[PDB]
Amino acid sequence: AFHEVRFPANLSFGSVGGPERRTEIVTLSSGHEERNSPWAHSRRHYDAGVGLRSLDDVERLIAFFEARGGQLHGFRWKDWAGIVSFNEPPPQGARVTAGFEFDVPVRFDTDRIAVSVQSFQAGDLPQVPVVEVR
Amino acid sequence: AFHEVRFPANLSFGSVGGPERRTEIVTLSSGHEERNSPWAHSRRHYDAGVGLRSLDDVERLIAFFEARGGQLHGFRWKDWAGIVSFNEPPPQGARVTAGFEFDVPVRFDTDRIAVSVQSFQAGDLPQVPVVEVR
Amino acid sequence: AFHEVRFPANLSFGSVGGPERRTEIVTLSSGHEERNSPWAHSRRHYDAGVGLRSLDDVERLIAFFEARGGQLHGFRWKDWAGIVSFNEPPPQGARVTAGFEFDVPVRFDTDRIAVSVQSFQAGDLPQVPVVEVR
Amino acid sequence: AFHEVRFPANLSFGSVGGPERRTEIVTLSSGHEERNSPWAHSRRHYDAGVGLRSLDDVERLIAFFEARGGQLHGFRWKDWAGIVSFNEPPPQGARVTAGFEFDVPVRFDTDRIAVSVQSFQAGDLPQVPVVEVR
Amino acid sequence: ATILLSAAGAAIGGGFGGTVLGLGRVIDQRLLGSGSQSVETGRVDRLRLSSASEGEAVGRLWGRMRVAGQVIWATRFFESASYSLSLALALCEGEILRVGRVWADGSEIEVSGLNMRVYRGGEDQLPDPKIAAVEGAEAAPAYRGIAYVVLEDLQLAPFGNRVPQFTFEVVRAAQGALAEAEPDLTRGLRAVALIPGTGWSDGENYARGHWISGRAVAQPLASVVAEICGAAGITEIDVSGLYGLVRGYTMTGDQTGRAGLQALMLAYGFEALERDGQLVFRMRDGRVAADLAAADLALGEGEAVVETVRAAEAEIAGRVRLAYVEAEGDFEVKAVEAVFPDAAAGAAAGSELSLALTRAQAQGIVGRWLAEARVARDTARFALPPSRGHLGTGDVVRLDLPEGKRRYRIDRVEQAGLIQVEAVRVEPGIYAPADEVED
Amino acid sequence: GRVAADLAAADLALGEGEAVVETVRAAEAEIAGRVRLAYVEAEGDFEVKAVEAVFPDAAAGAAAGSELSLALTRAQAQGIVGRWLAEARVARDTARFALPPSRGHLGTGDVVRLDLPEGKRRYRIDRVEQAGLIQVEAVRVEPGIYAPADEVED
Amino acid sequence: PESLKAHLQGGVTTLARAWALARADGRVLGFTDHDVVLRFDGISFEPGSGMTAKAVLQGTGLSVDNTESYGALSSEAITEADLLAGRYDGAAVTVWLVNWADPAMRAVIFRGHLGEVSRGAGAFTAELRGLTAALGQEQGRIYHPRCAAVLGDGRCRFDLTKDGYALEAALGGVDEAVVLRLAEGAGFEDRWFEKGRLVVLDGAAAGLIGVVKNDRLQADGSRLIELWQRLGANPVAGDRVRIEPGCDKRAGTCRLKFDNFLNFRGFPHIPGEDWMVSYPVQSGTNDGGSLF
Amino acid sequence: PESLKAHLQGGVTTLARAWALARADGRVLGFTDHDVVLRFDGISFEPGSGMTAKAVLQGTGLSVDNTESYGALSSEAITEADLLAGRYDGAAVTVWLVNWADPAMRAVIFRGHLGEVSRGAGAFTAELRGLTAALGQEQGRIYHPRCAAVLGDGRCRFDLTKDGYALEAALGGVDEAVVLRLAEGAGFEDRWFEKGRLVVLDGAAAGLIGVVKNDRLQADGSRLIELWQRLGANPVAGDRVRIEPGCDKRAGTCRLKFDNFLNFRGFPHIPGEDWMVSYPVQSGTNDGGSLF
Amino acid sequence: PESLKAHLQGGVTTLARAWALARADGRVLGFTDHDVVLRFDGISFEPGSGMTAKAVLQGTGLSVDNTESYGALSSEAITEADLLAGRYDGAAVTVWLVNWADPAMRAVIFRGHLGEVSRGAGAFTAELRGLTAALGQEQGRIYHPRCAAVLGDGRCRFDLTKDGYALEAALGGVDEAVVLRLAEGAGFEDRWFEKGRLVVLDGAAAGLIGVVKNDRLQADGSRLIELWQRLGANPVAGDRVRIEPGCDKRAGTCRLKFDNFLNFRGFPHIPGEDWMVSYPVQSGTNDGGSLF
Ligand code: SF4
Ligand code: SF4
Ligand code: SF4
Repeated sequence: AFHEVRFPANLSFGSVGGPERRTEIVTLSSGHEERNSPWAHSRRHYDAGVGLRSLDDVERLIAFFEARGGQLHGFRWKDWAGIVSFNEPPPQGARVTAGFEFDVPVRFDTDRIAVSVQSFQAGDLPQVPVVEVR
Repeated sequence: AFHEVRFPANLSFGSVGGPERRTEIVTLSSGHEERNSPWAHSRRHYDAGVGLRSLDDVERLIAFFEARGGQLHGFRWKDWAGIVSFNEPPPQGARVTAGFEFDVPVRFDTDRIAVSVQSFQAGDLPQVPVVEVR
Repeated sequence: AFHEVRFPANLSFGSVGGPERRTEIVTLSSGHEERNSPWAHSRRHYDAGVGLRSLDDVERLIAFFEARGGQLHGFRWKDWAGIVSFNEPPPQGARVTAGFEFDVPVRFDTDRIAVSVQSFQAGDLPQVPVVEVR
Repeated sequence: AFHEVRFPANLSFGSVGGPERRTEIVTLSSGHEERNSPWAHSRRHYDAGVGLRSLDDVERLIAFFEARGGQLHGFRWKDWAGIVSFNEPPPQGARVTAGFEFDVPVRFDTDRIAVSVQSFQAGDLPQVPVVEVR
Repeated sequence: ATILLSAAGAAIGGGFGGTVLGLGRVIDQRLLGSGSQSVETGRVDRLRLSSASEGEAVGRLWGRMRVAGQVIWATRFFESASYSLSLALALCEGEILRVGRVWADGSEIEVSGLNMRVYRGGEDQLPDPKIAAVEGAEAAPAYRGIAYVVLEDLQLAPFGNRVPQFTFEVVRAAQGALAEAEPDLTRGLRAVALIPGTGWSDGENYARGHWISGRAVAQPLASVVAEICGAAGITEIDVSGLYGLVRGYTMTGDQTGRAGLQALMLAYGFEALERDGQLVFRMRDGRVAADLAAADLALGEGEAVVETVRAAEAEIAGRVRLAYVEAEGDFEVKAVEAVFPDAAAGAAAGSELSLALTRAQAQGIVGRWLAEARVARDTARFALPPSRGHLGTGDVVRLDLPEGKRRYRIDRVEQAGLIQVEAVRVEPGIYAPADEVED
Repeated sequence: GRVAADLAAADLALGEGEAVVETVRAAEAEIAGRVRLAYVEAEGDFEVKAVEAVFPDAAAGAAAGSELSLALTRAQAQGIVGRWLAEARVARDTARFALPPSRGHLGTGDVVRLDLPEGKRRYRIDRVEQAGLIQVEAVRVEPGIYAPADEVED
Repeated sequence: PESLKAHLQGGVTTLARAWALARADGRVLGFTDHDVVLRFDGISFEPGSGMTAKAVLQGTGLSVDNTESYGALSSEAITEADLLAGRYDGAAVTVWLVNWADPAMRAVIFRGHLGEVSRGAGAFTAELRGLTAALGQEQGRIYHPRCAAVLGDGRCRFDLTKDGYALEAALGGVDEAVVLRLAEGAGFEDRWFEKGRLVVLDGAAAGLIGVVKNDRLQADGSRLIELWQRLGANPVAGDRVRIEPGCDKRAGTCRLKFDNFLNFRGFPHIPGEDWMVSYPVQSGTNDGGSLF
Repeated sequence: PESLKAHLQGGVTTLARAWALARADGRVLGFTDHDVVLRFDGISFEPGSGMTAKAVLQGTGLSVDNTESYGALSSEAITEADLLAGRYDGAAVTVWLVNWADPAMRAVIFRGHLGEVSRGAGAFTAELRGLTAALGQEQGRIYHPRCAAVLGDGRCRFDLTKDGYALEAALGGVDEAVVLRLAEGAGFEDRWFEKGRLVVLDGAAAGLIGVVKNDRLQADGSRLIELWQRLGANPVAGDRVRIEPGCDKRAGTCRLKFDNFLNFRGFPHIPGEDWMVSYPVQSGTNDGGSLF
Repeated sequence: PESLKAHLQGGVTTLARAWALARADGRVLGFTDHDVVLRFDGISFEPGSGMTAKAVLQGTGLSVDNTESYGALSSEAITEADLLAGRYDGAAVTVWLVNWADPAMRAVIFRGHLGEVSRGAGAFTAELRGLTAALGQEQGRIYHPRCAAVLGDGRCRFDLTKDGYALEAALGGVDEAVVLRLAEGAGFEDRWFEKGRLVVLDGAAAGLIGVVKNDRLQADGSRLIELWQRLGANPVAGDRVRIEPGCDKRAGTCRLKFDNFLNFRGFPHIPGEDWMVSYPVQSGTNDGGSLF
C-alpha cells in the first residue's frame, strides 16, 4: 500500500464506477422478503478508465501498472464524481475517508493491461477497473 | 423500509417495468396443462431507470444508493405509467396501495451501481432495476 | 530459443499488449483482502500483430511461423511501445533486459495461423499473440 | 485419396489458412516454461473458400463435394499463398511436398455444405475448411 | 422422451463400476497414504482348527509358523480293545523342510510317541506312503505339490476318543525362480557345523550371540515377495532393494495375491514402486532425490503452486495396535500398543498382521506406525514440470518453501505431459530401529 | 440361443454416443480362468463338495468360484462348472447399440443375430432403456453353451 | 527418462510419444505420435493408427496404472476381425517417449498389459492395465476330488506326443465353426478326447485354441466334434488342427487312459465334515478299511 | 438466535457473521464478515482474515456438522508456519452471528472443532467438524500384556516431579530438530528416558510436544537424544526443554525404575487361547504354580 | 407391440402413450399423451393430468423397472388430499402405447406398482417400480413366542363376524382423528379391542384402515379409543366404522378371549440357548415336567 500519486491526469468520457454491497437476499416466495447487510460501508468500484495521450505519456503509464503497482499497492484514485456525511435524506451517509478529499485508495482489477497503438503517437488502453481495497 | 422521498425527478425514455407473476407451471407433454399462482398480487418490477443531469445532481444520487439505500430500504418509487381496482374486464384488479398515489415502495436490484462521466458536467447511470418489495 | 531476427517491419495500428501479473488473490467476502505475486517481473504479453504487405512478404512470413518458429523458439520481438528502471514513482521498476534495446524474446500464442488473401497482392493475418517467455 | 483436380478456379478474397501445431505446453507457474513439439511438420489448414459464379458452375461444385469427395479423398488444393526449404532464417523449413508445386492434398472439414442462391443465377457458399490430411 | 432419476442410477452402475475394475482398515490406509485403496488383509487366525471339508483352500506359508492342515484319507476307526486311525493331514504346498513339534487339541504331544511320516510335497513326485496300501497301490493318491503328513496307528485314547484338532509347526523355505538364484541360509549355508556345546543357563546373550539356532529358518524378505509375484506370474519382478527377515508369514489360498503382500507393506513399509516395467520393490527411506525449490513447481490444475492438506486432529490414530504371532514360544496371537503421551484421549486404530515376529519387534512396529501416521497427516498436492520427469512415482521431494523445507514422498502421479502429484509428508527418522528390550 | 431379431448393421438406430455399435471386450486379466462350485452331494450323505473346470490355455490364474446351496449329483456339478467357464469367457464381449422403435418387439431378454461386415456374432440383450429410442446393452451369447456336457458319473 | 535430462531441462524439447504392443502371436505392432514413421528397434512404428496417449496414472499401491490410448483400426492395423476373434487379449505393451530427432534418447513410461479394449464408431479405445494386473486375483487349489492341472502343466508332465495320442489330421467340414467333420476321424477310440486343445495352426485361425466336447464318430471314422465356444475365426475346411487327448481329471480316467497316475495333483479321498465331528460309536464296522 | 427475533422478524436486518477460534495455546483469534473490527468479548475480531462462511449443515444424527470457512493467512493471522508446525490441531471455535449495530444481539450457530485445514495458493480452507467429532472413534483397552496409560494419567498417577526425574536443562545443539545435543546431559542414567515428553517451553517451539528415543550420552554427559518426529518449529539452541522420564510400559521396567507398580493398569499374565481349549492331561507338571 | 408391426415398420407412425392406474380402492384413473380424451377399455383416459413418460428402463436381472411419470394434480385428478391420506400406495398401473387413430393397436410396456411418489410445486412425480418389487424383501417367521398371523389370515381363520365381536357402531366425536368418542361405546368389555382394524366405510375416509389402542370407556359406555396413527382423512363425526377385536397374539389371550387356540401359528415354549449347551447335572429336579 502506497501514497504515491493520484494518476495520470487524462481520463476519457465514460469512466464509470459506483458503490457496491453484498446484501444477500432470500426472497420469501409466498410474500415479501427479508434481507441482511454485513457491510456498513461500500466498495466504490471504479471502472473503465482510459489513457489517451501521446506515446510520451504511455511509458509513464505502463510502468504505473508495473513500478508502484505490482498488484498490491495503493495509488490513491481521483474521483470526478475526515468523514463525509450525506444529509439529503433524514438518514445519513457518514462514510469515512481514510485519504483526504475524495482520494479513495484502490487497486487495479486486472492480471494484465492492454495498451494499443492507434496512430504514430496515439496510445490507448480500454479499461482499468478498481474496487478500492482498504 | 423508509418513507423518505420519491426519487430524483429525471428518468430517461426507456424506464421499463411491468408486473411479475410466479406462475408455477407444469407443462404436461401431452397437451393442455394446469397452473396456479400463490401471490394474489403482482410485483410491479420496474427497471432501467436513468439519471441524467449535471454533476450537482450526481452526488445526491450516488448517496441515494448509499445513505438511505444501503440495499434494504424503501425509497417510494414514482411511476410514470387506498385501493385501486381495474374494471375494464368483468373481473377486477382490486390491488392495494400501501403508499399513496402510485408511489410503490421498491428496492434496487443491484449489488453495485455504475455512474459514468460523459462530459465536464454530464452524469449518467444506465439502469436501476427495482421489484417493489412489500 | 533463437536470436534470429526482430520481425517483418510492418505492424498494423492496434498491436496491443501489456504486462501480465499472476496476482493470486483471496477475495475475502468480509471486505478488504490480501494478495501476493511470485514473479517479481511481468510477462509483457503482446498481442494482435498484423502483417500487411504484398504476397512477396507473405512467403517469408508464413514460414516465419514455420521454419525458425515451430512453436518453441525465440524470434526477438520489436516493441513500438542492460537493465531498465522506472523512476516515476519513488518505487522502481528495475526490470531486466536479457536482449538488447527493447527486443523482448517471445513466442506466438497460437496452434495455427490464418493468412488471408484480400486482393491480387494483399496478404493479411489478423493476430499473433505473444507472451515473452524467458 | 485421389489425384483428381485442383478445384474450381474461383476463390473469393478471404480464403484464409495457415499451418498448425499441437505443441502442448505446461507454463511453469513460478518462472519461464518448457514446451514439446511432436510434429516436425505442419497441417496447412486452409479455410473460408467461397465459390461465386453462375448456377452453371454450381452443379459441378456441389457434386465436387459429392462425387470425387464423399469424405475421404484428396482433391489436391491450390494455394494462392520435391522438397521446399525456407532459408530466410539460419534455420530451415525443409518441408516436403508429396504433390507437385504447392498442391497440398486436403479434405473438406464439413459434414455438410451450404450453397445459397443470391439472385436468378448467383450461386454462393460461405466456407469450405480443409486441414490437408497426408 | 426425457430421462428419469436413474441418471443417478447410470452414474453408478456401471458409471463407477469401471473404476475399481481399473484399480481393521482403520490404520491400513494411512500407512499406504493417499496411495491406493488398501484391500482387506489378514484377519489373524486364532484357534487354528482343521476342517475336513472339500471347500477349504490350500494354504501357503514361508518359514516357521503353525498351520492347521486338514484331513485327507482317514481310514475307519479301528478298535484294538481303545481306538486307532490312519490320518493324513495336508499342511501346505511346495517343498518344505521337516515338521517338528506337533501339538494336538490342547497343550503338547511328543512326536516320538507318534508314527508320523512327514513329506516334503516335492515336485519330484514322492511315491505313495505305503500306509495307503489300505487303499491299495492302484488307487493310492501320490500327492505331488501339497505337503501331507500321514499318521500311523494313532491311539485316540489320551484326547477323548474323538479326532483332536492337530496343529503343526511347519518350516517352509521360500521358493521361486528369484529364490533359487541368490541362495540364503536355507541352502546357501552349505554346511555350518561349529555347534558351541560346552554345557537355568546363559541365554541372555542369545539375541546377540553368533550362533544361528532357530533363526536359520527365517527367509529374507527379498525372495518371499519374489515368491508372491512368481506365483502370480510376474517374472519381471525387481527386488534387490529389500532387506528384511520374514520369520513365518502365512496367507491362505484365495487371499487375492496382493492382500497377502499388503501385510508386508505395513510391516517393513516398502514402496512397491514400479518406476519402469520392472516393478521395483524398494525399501522405503527418507533419501531425498528431488530438491525442488518453490520456484520450480509447475502450474497445477487448481492454480495453486502447492496445495497442502493437514488432516483432522480428531482422526490421527492416537494409539495403534497389532495382532502379531508370538514366533518364539507356543505360537499364539498377541498384541502390543503404542500410545502417544499428549493425545491419548482417543482414536484407537489397530490392524491385524498374520505373520510371526518377536516381542521387541512388535513394539518396534507399532512405535513406528504411531510416529508415521501422525507424520503422514500432511499431504501436498502440487504439479511439477516434465523438465524433470525422472521423479519416479515413489521418490521423495525436499520441497524448499519460504516457511519450512518439509520433505514429501509422492503418490498418484498423473502426468499426460504435466506431472501432477499427490505427495505425502515423510521424515527420515521414522525408519530406524526403536532399540527396545526383549521378552 | 434361439435368435429372434436378425439385425443387419444397416438397421441400428443412432445412439447416444453416436456409434452404431460400441463393442466392449473385457480384460484378459479377469476372465475367470478356473471356476468352482460348492454344491451338495445329493445322493449320499449330504455333504458340501466342490468341482472345478480349468481352461487349458489360460490356467495361470483368475480363480472365480461361487457357492450354490442346492443339492445335485456329481456329473451335473462338473457339467455346470463346465458351462460357466465356457460362458464367462463367451460373455466377455458386450455390445452397446441402439435400435429403432420400428421394431420394438425385441423384448428385454431376446437375442440379436447382429450381422456385421466382420463377424455375424450373436448378442443377447440387457438394460433396455427406450423412451422412444430403444438403447441396448447387449452381451455376447452363443447357442452351443446350453447343452449337456455328457460326462460320466460317481 | 534415462540420460535425456540434458535434452529435457532445456525448454526447447521435442519428445514425441510412441509405443509398441506385442500380441500373443509373435508379431508386434508399432504406434507413434511423431506423424512420421520412425523406428529404433526392429518395430517400424507407424503413425497410421493408435496414439492419443491420454493421461498415464501411477500409484505406490498395488493398484494398476491406466491409459486409454485412443486410436484407429485399419487393414494394416488391428483391423478388429483380428481383435474380436480372440487375439490381443494378453497383449503386452511398452510405452516409450522417444526423441524423434534422435531415437536413442528414450525411456519406458510403463510396461502394460492392455486389459479392456472398447472398439466402436470406426475406432478403438484400449485401457492399458498396469504392471500389477496379476496381483489382485485369486490363485489356489481347494482340495477338490478331481485333478487340478492341465495336461502340459509342470504339476502333471505327460509328454503329450509320446504315442499315437494326438490327432494331427487336417480339417474338413467346418460348418458353423462349432461342428467340425474332420476327414481323418479314424485312428482312435470313440469319445477319446472330450477335454482337449483344438489348436488350429493354419489359415484364418492361426494358433487359436478351443476346447472340444462330443467326440463322436458317426460313420467310417468321421469323428464329428463339437466345441464349447466359437473359434471366432472361421476355419476354411482346409486348415490343420491338432487335438491333444481329453482328461476327465479323475483317478479312474487318469490311470486307465493315461499312464501318469503318479503325477496326480488331486485329492481323491477327502473324508468330509460329518466324519470330523463324529465320535466313534462302538457298533458295526470299526475295523481298518478304505472308508469307501 | 436468542431474543434478537424482534430484530430479525423485520426485513430490515443487519446480522454480520463473525467467529473466534481458541487455539491449543491460550491465545484466541478473531474473525468477522462485518469489514470493521468489532468485539463483544475480549477477542477483538479482525476482518483482515478468515470469513467466507460457507453453508453450515446440521443433522439430528450423530454425524458432525461442517463449514469450510475460506479465508486468508497473514502475519497477524494464522501465518501457516504456525499451522504447519502442529498448532491449530484441536482448535475449538464458536461461530457467532452478531449484529454489528449492537453486538449484544448474538447467538452461537455451533461450537466446532476445526478438523481438516487445507491451505494453498496463499489462502486456507478449514473444515469445521461439528460438536460430535469425538463420537465415531474407537476407545478401549485390549488386555495386552503391557501397560495402557501415559505417565500423567489418572489410571497411573505418578507425581512426575517428585525427585530428580525430570531433566529441566536448557538446550544446545539442535541440528536438524531431531538430534539435540543438550549441554547439561549429565545427571541421570544412560538411556533413562526413552519414551518421554520433550516439552519445549521457550522460543520458537513454545509448548510443543515431541517424543524421545535413543537417549545416549557420548562424552562428558552430552546426552544426544533423537526424536521420532520433527518438532515442526526449529528450536534456536537456547530454548528450555523439560523431558519427563521414559516408561517402557512393562512390569519389570515399571517396578524397578518407578515405584508405582500398584497403579499398573495392565494385564501381565493373560494365559492364552491354547490354554482355554486345553483339557488337563494327567502327566508331568500338574501342581499349582506360576504357569510362567 | 402385438401385431401393430405393420403399423410400426412404416416410418409414418402415430403411437401416442397412455396409461391407467388402478388404485387400492376400486376406481381407476386414466392418463394419455394424445391430448384428446380417448378410451379402449372402460377407463376414459384423460389428458388433463399425468403423462410425461420419461424413459422406462429394463433388465433381465430381478431389479425393478422404473419410470418417473411426471404429471399434474387437480380436482378431477389425484388431488393430493387423496394421495397424502394413504391412498395410491400399492396402486397398480399398466402402461399402454396405443395408436390414437385406432386404439385396438396397442400393447403393454410393463405392469407396474408405482412405488415412490414425490409431489411438489403443484405437480407430482411418481416412480413406477417394476413388476419385481416384491422380490427383494424379507419374508419369514422367527420362532418368536407370540403368534405370527393377523386375524383374517389363512394361518389363523377366525370367522370374525361369528358373534357380537365386531363393533359396528357409527362414529361421533372424532376430535383430532386419533381420539374417537363413539356414541355407542357400550356392548363389550372394557379394553376388549386393543389391536384391531378401524375400518371406516363412509364419508371422507372411505375404506381406510387404522389400528386401535387404549380402548377405555369413561362413562355410560363412551368407549374413547385412541389410534397409533392419524387416519390422514378427517372423519366427519357421522361416519360408520367397524372395529374387529384385538388380539394380543399370546396363548393366554388366544384361548381365553377367542376360541381359536388350535390355529395358533406361534411358538410358545422355545427352550433357549442356555438349555442347548447345558449338560445334564444329576442334582435337583431331573424328572419329566413342563420346564416352565
Ligand atoms: S488325469 Fe492325469 S494327466 Fe489328466 S489332468 Fe489329471 S493328473 Fe493331469
Ligand atoms: S510403567 Fe507404571 S508409570 Fe509407566 S505407564 Fe506403566 S503403570 Fe504408568
Ligand atoms: S391369538 Fe389366535 S386369532 Fe389372534 S393372532 Fe394369535 S392365533 Fe390368530
